[PDB]
Formats: sequence, structure tokens, C-alpha cells
Amino acid sequence: DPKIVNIGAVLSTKKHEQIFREAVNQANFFHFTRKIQLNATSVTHRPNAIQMALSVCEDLISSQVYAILVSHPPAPTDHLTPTPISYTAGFYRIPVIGLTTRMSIYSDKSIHLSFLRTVPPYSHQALVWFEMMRLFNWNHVILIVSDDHEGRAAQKKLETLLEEKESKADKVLQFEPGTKNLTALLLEAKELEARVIILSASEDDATAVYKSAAMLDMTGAGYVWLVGEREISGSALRYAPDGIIGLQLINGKNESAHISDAVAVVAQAIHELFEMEQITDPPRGCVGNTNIWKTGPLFKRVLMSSKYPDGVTGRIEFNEDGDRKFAQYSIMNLQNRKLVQVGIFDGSYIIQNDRKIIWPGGETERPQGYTRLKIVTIHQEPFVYVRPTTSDGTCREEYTINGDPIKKVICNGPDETIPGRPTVPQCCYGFCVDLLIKLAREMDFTYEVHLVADGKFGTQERVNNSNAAAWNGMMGELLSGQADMIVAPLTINNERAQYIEFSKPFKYQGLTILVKKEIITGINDPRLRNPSDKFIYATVKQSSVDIYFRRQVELSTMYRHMEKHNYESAAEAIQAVRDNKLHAFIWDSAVLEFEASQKCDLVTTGELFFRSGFGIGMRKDSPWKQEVSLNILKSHENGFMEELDKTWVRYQECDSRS
Amino acid sequence: KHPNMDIAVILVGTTEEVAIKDVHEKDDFHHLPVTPRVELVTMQESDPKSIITRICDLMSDKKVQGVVFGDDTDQEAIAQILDFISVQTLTPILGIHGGSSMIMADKEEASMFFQFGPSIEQQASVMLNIMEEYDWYIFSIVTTYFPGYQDFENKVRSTIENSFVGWELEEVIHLDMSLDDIDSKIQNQLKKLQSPVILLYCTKEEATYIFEVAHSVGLTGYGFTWIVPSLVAGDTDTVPDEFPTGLISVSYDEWDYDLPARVRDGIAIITTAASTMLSEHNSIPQSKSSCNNIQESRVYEAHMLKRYLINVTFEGRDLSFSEDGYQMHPKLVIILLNQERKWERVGKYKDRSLKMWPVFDLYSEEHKDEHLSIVTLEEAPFVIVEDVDPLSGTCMRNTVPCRKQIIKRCCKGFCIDILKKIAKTVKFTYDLYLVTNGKHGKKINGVWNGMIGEVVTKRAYMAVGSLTINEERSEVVDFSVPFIETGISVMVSRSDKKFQRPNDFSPAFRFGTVPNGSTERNIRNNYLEMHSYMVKFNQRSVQDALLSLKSGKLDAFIYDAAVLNYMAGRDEGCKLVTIGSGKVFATTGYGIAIQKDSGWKRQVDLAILQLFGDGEMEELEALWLTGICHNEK
Repeated sequence: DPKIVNIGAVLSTKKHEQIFREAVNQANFFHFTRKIQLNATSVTHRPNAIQMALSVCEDLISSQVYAILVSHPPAPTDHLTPTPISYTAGFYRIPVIGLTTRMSIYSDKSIHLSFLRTVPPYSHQALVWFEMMRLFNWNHVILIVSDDHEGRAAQKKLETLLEEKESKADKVLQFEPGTKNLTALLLEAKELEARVIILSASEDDATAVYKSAAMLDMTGAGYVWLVGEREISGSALRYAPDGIIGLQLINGKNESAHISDAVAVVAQAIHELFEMEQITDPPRGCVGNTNIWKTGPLFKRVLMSSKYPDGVTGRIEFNEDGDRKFAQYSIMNLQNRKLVQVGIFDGSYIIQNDRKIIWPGGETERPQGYTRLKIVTIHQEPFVYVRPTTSDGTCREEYTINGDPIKKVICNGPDETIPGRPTVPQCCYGFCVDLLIKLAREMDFTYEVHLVADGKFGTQERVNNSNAAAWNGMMGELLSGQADMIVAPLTINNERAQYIEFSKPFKYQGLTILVKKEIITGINDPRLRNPSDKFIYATVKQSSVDIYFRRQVELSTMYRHMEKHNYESAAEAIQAVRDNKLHAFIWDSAVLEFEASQKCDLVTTGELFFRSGFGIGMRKDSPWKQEVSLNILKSHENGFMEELDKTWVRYQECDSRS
Repeated sequence: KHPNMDIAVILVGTTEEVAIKDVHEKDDFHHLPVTPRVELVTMQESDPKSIITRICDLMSDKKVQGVVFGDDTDQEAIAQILDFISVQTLTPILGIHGGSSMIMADKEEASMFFQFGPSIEQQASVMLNIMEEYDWYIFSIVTTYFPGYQDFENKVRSTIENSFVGWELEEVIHLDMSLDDIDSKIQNQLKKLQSPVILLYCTKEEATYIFEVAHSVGLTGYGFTWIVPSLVAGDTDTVPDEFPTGLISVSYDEWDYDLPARVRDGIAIITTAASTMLSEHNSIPQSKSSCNNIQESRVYEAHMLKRYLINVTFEGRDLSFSEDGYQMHPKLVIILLNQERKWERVGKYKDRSLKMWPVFDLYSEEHKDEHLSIVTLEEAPFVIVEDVDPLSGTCMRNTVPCRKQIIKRCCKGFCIDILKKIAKTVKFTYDLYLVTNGKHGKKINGVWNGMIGEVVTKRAYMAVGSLTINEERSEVVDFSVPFIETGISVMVSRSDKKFQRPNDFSPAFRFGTVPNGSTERNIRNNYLEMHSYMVKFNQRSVQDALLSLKSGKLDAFIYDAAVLNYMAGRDEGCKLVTIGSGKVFATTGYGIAIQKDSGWKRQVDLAILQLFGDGEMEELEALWLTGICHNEK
């Protein structure tokens, strides 16, 4: 016997009702009519909420609908005019499917628990922005939202996207709707370094946003705008700035495609449903039933999981909230004050249309985004060199072995040349300097460098009570803020690591020993293990190696022998071996190997132990380091470092002597 | 001149057809400037259509300026419905009993709706006072997606943070009643929580399902206790015994004041708000009531009424509301389910302060407690599985039983002995079994595998074996200090980058390791090319890997250093040796799993180095670890 299973809907016009019934009949024809049949019922939108709710309880539910479809009316009244149905069906847990409601407030299962849609909300548009942000590599942006469930939801979604990454709240800006003048808030926005902006608001609000933004000239180049579908449309389009980036959902305007597809999905869901037993028909009529419909949540469960990827609208799958997944948007550009498709977005991946990119103001291509850095260093020969500027004149045109002129920068640092020690203006040129300027071209920052007063990089010291003072040296300057960032050859260790953030290593090296070749088995050398007053092994007190000796318990005995006859600086330490004052010298390879090449009278031996890396210091609180590492890696992949080590490590004359 | 207001009130239920009509409205406090004009109507059972139709029907031309709703029903939904009408009408509506009094989603600010039920926040506060009174410090929350969640979670969070006491929030659970479950997903979560005192939040109907499921889970019994808000208890007239006994919840009392007295309170609030609004603007509140047409003009002006109506006082009694529309502090009663079906009062609570009646006891090793099941895997020499003598029927000597789901297998070896000494010293007893999925823990995409899985699933407290140590596992689970010197190493017959590329050497070179190992994962992390190349040289098992080395067809083998050293010592011929001094990179030791920061923890660690502290480990090394080879020394 056939069984007539009703469906119900509220649609804009009788023609669309006919479209609905037609799609339903297509569903009946193409699936078993012997077992089950589908029947269609629908009604036009009513002027108030109440006539319509009454229509659902009377005109629809009296027909025992298993589900309801809803569309936005011809003239939108306020917003979320399909609010009542979600509540009304919701009492009985009758599933509701909206065609045209992109509104975000329906995403919370709590308030509307029966609500599903064939379109993603405005909040989900953020999926694009993250992907957009992903491609262009701007991690720094600004978000401008209206204050309501819509804007706050958008913020939550985008931030949630960012949560997988280090959470990025570069800045967030909330304004309340209906406010004609927003100027002050944007004045606050300019102060924020990040130059890319994204906003969500209503059309009327957006007019005010662009109106206020143009006054402060934030529509100009070096600034980027990302926006919602609503923002580009309407009166907002009229006052919209040039070069803006914009979004439009596909088939958002059409109810009918979504009708055919939604009903198709409903049919698949039902036919999949009746495979299950212990089913109950929905309540007949509103009157006399105070009870929910036990099947309804199940119908929702299958319907959310209902696949059928082939559809007139595109791929169909439903997120947890019942919102649609994998929807497609078409990116839009404002070129010549007109809307154009620069690209189109479908699935999880953006697609680039052949059209040329536009940015605000004049750009053929301009992806630009995102004020001082005090930098500190130490005098370490391979990665840093010190010469004073000749008189007032600045720096020598001296050239690298590969023909290039040597770059150089000014640095204020300790001078031992005068009997008293003045902080002296000096010229410094280095591997780390070339790296720093490489970053400076890559990074928005500008740099001024002065060498730390203390020759030591840093070590914890001084007074007993509480914890008193702080580690002496450039590191101490970093915490103190004397320099906000540290560029030098610094080994990276946990004891320091808790105090500060560390950039990904530019270099990888480990400690080793220098001894003259011309006539040390291991890091563990019996000769070290068999110390002798006669055979010296020398180091610098307060050098990080000393921290290795003090912190480590296992070798703690061995530290003391090294402690004897310590040298103050690197040059003196190399010299002692060269002078033959000291038979052996212990230091990390990166500083040592270059010297090993430099003389060849002296040699490095054994295997780098205490294997470590050199990195640029920053406070954990400063986010610029996030880019720095991100940049460091980018510098590693291209072989930039390899060529820089190749330049600054000469390798000219030396060999394995034996 | 004469300002007579227009008002309507409805009662549903009352357990009567011919429900008591117009019992009240009788002139009281007539002095108030506006006199009430009342029309009373009753309807038997609730519906969205019936209620909407009737309320609009009473609206007609009648032009009522206020409505009070009351019900015999337990239904949650009703309040929201009437609230919706309010949003549409801008005509004030409130309710004195049952569902309308039951909590609802946060009210639209423009909308005017009020409830004589307590605030969600207030209720949470009372629940906290109750727990504090019995000094039940440690508790968890089970909630559902119903509205007020997270207003509740937040309120509990705020109330809890301030207090000095070291209370513990154990778990918070959010489960959608929608997408109703075949999975018993609620059973699967609820089964997890170990906490003694549970706060539940949901619709009246939902509580039943959650409770049947709890009854299956075993959560209703013996020492655990449940505490509930207004909604579940509702009217309290009807109580499915699916609810467990000893269930504790707060509700408004019928006895103190009967429903007509409450209705009198509502009428008094409406007419007092009218009188105050009058005093302020000398203006009639009366407005056209008809919903069907557009809302009457100057009704938009009505907002101030809400502003006036929030706090109202008569009869020396405060009706003051909160921004949400719940009354600020209605009197409340602490109620319990007495044995059988009784709802019998336990406490009274008002304003700031709470008072409760019962004194005490409302409704096994001294040093330490519980039991620990342990999982392991077989590896030689350390953990050896042997088949027990069938004639004996049970394990012999040092062998300790271990079961593998697929049969009793007999485990003995290094892990068995170390574990045995540790158990002897810390004095606890334990159950030992064998792992099935993935042996030592293995990661495919997002998820962990192996003994670590049983450590995470809490199917195992501690995992023992030849398991190596790494940063990830130390991150997820606390590890014991290393008992033995071990690590990655090489075993061959007899950093250079010879390993880095085979292709540099014209003949093809060969080296491989066992997959799903800490070694292979470490390799993939640091050295990619080696992994991608060595996947071809990967071997099924250590005996088989040994087959690849021993019979030829493979040059070098790489594996754990302890195993490679013991194998160095033990070989059918001294055909195999270690690399260099066998000094291993990635210097590590065998650790032991624990759950997290909460564990016997340090107590274990001490025990371990006591083992070496008495020198037992050297003996055990000579017996188990020492091989005969490395004989020419």
C-alpha cells in the first residue's frame, strides 16, 4: 500500500510553490513509490510572524509534515524573518531547512535545535579569509565587527580558526550598530601596526564604516580590506572604497535550485530513514499535542549525515550546527568602481580566475601588510666584526672574496682603547648583520644597533636575597629592554629559554676543542679525565660552557679543572693556544672552525658535543619573533644561509693534518 | 479622570474542568491610582496554536495592557512561547507557576517577559551553598545544550573562583539531545567521570533519559549524589522514578503561598508598575492589544514601563527582577526526594542567606587506596612470554600471569622482576595483561596506539616494558626515571653521512629498523631521507631483522641499544657486534608510564633507585642482561 508522507514549506511566491511540488514529484518518481510516496504542501510568506506561525500549526502541521522548508520573503522585514518557524517546528522537533537564511544566529543549536540550512552563515565566510590570509602570509590583521550575535559569531569563528595556529588576536574592534560616526575607533585602529583589515557589518552600518574610513584615508594602499557579502551590496556598494576584496555566495539569491536539492536531500534522508524501525508519524495538527515527536531528532541526525554529494547547488554535507559545509563563494573586486570576479572559491581551496589582482589605490600587484628595534650584540669574530668609522666618514667599501661590496652598520659599544671605558660609536659588519638587514627588507621593521657594554653575552649573578639583580650582559639588556631584540651568535639552552622566546636556529653547531696541529680523543677525553697542572685546558668564565659545567651534575666534578686559568675573551683564548701558553682551548664550533680555517696552525678535534644552535633572542611577549622564526626557516630553504656561511667561512687554507 | 487599567489572567490545568474562576481580583490596596479591570479565562492543555490564538483572541479590541500566565504543566517550552508573543505585542506578560516559571533562553532586551522562577545564576549559587554546607568540595557538571548552559557554566565559574576553599571541578559535559543517540554517547562519556557530587542541567524530559543511562552506567549509587536545578523538578507533582532517590534539588514552595496568592502578586506588580509610571508621567499605560495588525502607536514608548517594572514592592514584599526577567530573590526551598515518591523539603533559602535542617550523614586501606592494572609487550631479554606447562595448569616460579585478548600467557623477565621488586617495596597489588593493538605506542595521523592507548583510556594505570622515552610521551604521561643505559644503536658484522646517503657510495648500501618504533618516529622527525630510504629495509620482527643481517642480504641493523648489546653478548656464534664502543646517540633509558601529574609518582621513583641503591641491578644485569660473547674483551 502507498503511504503519503507530507512535507511542508514557506516560500516567496506561488510559482516557487509549483517548483517545490515539481521537485517533490521528481523525488517520488525516482524512488520507490510502492513502499512510500512523498506529498508536498506549502504557503506564501505572511505579513507578521504570528500569521505564519499560526499557518504552520494550522495549515502545515495539520498535514503531518515530516519537515519544513523556509525561504526569505520578497521584502525582508527586519532580519531573520524565518525566526518563528525554527521555534514552532522546534517544539515538536520537526526538522526545518532554510534556503535563503544566511543569518548566523541560527547556528547555535541551543536556541534553534531543529535548524538546518543549504547555505553557510555569514560567520563561515571566515573560512575564506583564513585561507586568504593563509596564501598571502599575513598573520597580522584587524577585525572590525558590529556588536550582535552575528559579528561576535564571526569573531569567534575566525579566532577559533586561529586557535589551531598560535592564537592571533592582532587586534579586535567592536562597534555597536546604527552608529553614524565611527571615527574614534578607527583612530585607535591606525595605531595598530597590522595594515590589513577585515570587517563584518550590515549594509547601512558598512556605509558609515566606509564613510568614516575614507575620512582617515584608511582606504589607501598599504591597507587591505576583506569583507562579507552584505558589505559589498546595497547602499554600501555606493560608498565602498576602491580595490576592496569581497565575497558573494553562489546561488544565494535563488531559492529554486536550493529547493530541488533540499527536497532531493529530504527524499534521500526519508528513504534512508524508513530503513529504520520504531518510527512514528509527526503529530497530527497542533491542537491537543503537548508532546514532542521522538523521531524528529533522528530525522535530523540522518539528514545531517545524508551525503548525496551530487546536487544542483554543489557539494552537500552538514557541520555540527546543521550549517552547510563545503559551500562555494565567488570573490569580487571593486575595479573601476564596479564588481568583477578576480577569482572564485569552491571547496576548501581558493581558485584564481584569470583576472588581474586589484588592491586599494593603484597596484598592478601589491600584497603589502603589517617602529624601531634596538639591537644588541657582542664582539665575536666570525659573525661580528668591529672597526671604528674613519673620522666622521662611515664604512669601508671593502669587498668579500666573492666579488661583492661588504655591507656595514653603526654600533655603539664598549671600548677598551681609552683608559676609561666610554660607550663608543663604532662600525660593525657581520653575517648576523647581513641576516638582520635581510630580515629588514623582508620585515616591516627598521634597525638601530649598539653592542652591549659587558663583553659577556649573559649569565645569572649577584645578590642572595629573594632573587636579586639579573644575569649580566646583553641578555640582561633584553629583559631590561635596553635592546628589544638580540642579534648575535647565541647558543640556545633551557635555563635561558624559560625567561625568553628563542628564534629558530640560523646555525647548528656544537662545542669542540682547538689544539695546534704541528708535530683530544673525544668530548670525553681521558686526557681531560686525567687532568694535569702540566697540561692546561682553558675556557672563559661566564661563557655558556661554564653554565653547562655548573648546571650539569654528571660532569660536575670535571668543571673545576676547567675553571682554573680561565680567559676573559675569545681573542685571548685563541691567542693562548697560538702563543702556546695553553695547550688546549674549548669553545663552540661556529666561532672556532672559522678560526681553524683562518690559521691552520691550530686545529679542531673530535665530535661536536653539546650539539646546539644559534638563535635571535626576543621576549616571549613580543609576537615579532613569530615572524622571525617564520622568516628564518624561509631563509634556510632557499640556501641563503649556506651561501652566507660560504661567504663568511673562507675555507681557503687548511686540511686534515695527519 | 477615572484611570481604570485593562488586565487579563489565565490558568491552565488546575486539575479541574471548572478550574477555580475569578477566585481573586477582589479589591485590595484600592488606594493605588489605577483600578484593575480583569478578564479571566482558562484553557485545559497547552499548545502553541491554542495559546497564541486565545491570547490574541482576548486581545481583540479589548486592548489589554498586561497578562499573567499560570499552568499545572511541567512543560519547559511554554514560557518562551508567551515571551514570543510579548516580543510581538510589547505587552507585558509574566507567569507564576510551573513551566512559565521554569527558566528560558535569555530574553530579548526589547521584549518584555517575566518569571517567578529563580534566576539560573541564583539557582547555581544555591547549589553551591548546598554543597558547601555538606562540605562536598569536589564535583563535576553534566549539562545539555538547552538554553542557559554557559550562563550556568559561567555562573558556577564565577561563584567557584572567589572562594578560598580548594574545591575541584572535575569535568564539564555538553551533549546534544538532538542527534539522539544509537551510540549511547552520553553513556560513553558519563561512564568516564569519577566525581562524587554531580550537578545536572537539562529539560524535564532529558533528565529522564540521562538518568536511565546513569542507572545503566552505575552513577546513581553508593556515595555519588546528584544535585539539580528548578527545571527538572518542575511542578514536583509528578515524578518518574527513573530519577534516582537521594536526588537533591531546589524549587519554589506551594505550601508557603498558594497559587492564587502568587497571582495576586502578579496583578499587584502590574498595577503597581502602572501606578508608578502614572506618578512619573501622569499617563495611561493602556494600549491597543490586537496582535494581527501593526503594534499600536506609542506602544513603542512602552520601554520605560519595563524600566519601571523591574523592581516592584507591595505587602512589605519585594518583587524586584533581574535584567533577564527572573525575580531577583524569590524565597526558595531546598528539596530532596524522600524514599519512595515523596518530595520532602530539607532546606529554606532567602536573599543572601541559606538555612538547612539535617545535621549529619544526610541520606579500604588507611594508608592508601585503589587497584592498578598494567599492560606490557613481549621483548627479549626484558619481557619474555612463555607458554605455561599445560599439566601444571598455572604459572611457575618467577613467571607472573599476563592475559592477551584475541588465553593465559606467562610473562617473566626484566620488566617482571623490576615490577615485582617495586610492588614488594611500595606494597600494592596489580593485574598484568598484554597489549593487542600496536604493541608499543604508535601514531597514525591524529591518534595514539599501543599500551599508551590503554594508559590514556585508563584501561591501564602504568605501562611497563622495553618502552623507550621521548618528549611526546613525557608530555602526555609522566615517566619513571631510567633504570638502564640504552638508546638507538647499530649492530653489524666485521655522523659520517654514509648513513645520510647510500647513493654517494656506488654499490647500494643497506640499513633498516623496526617500524612503529620510537626510533623510526625520531628518525622521521630529525632525518627524513633516511626514513624514506629505509622504509624498504624495514623488517617484520627482531628475530626476522636478525634474519636479514645473519644470512646476508643486509649489511647493518639498527635498534634499541640494550637489546643490541644483549644480542651482542648472546649469539649462536660471535658473528655480531656493536658499533664503536656501542656509545649511543639519543642517549636514553627505559621508563614507565603513569597517567598525569596525579599519580603515586615520586613514590615509584624512590623505589627504583633503591633497587640500584642495594646493588640488586648489577646482579639482575649479570643474570638477565649479560651475554656470553664480548668474551675476548
